[PDB]
Amino acid sequence: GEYIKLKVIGQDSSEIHFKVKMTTHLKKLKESYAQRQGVPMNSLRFLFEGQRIADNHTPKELGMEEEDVIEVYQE
Amino acid sequence: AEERVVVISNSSSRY
Ligand SMILES: [Zn+2]
Ligand SMILES: [Zn+2]
Ligand SMILES: [Zn+2]
Repeated sequence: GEYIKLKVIGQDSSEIHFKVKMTTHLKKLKESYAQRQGVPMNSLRFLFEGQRIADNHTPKELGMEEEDVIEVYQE
Repeated sequence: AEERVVVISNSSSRY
């Protein structure tokens, strides 16, 4: 499978793209971003189209596509 | 701000 490219947007409206494959557990994405923002992953909620992204959600389960957006808010 | 692309397993890759 190919990597798809998602855009993760933070509270400050800054921008980080992540590449994942369609069956990758998005907790790996959460961890990396939380680590890059210098905050505990559990202090954050990651939303796809307003819907909460579970640790074991995959882009396939959520119906994600290239250039889809993940929004990060405070928990 | 520069473009940032992180690969969750080279950021140009698609496989
Ligand atoms: Zn693209
Ligand atoms: Zn960009
Ligand atoms: Zn590879």
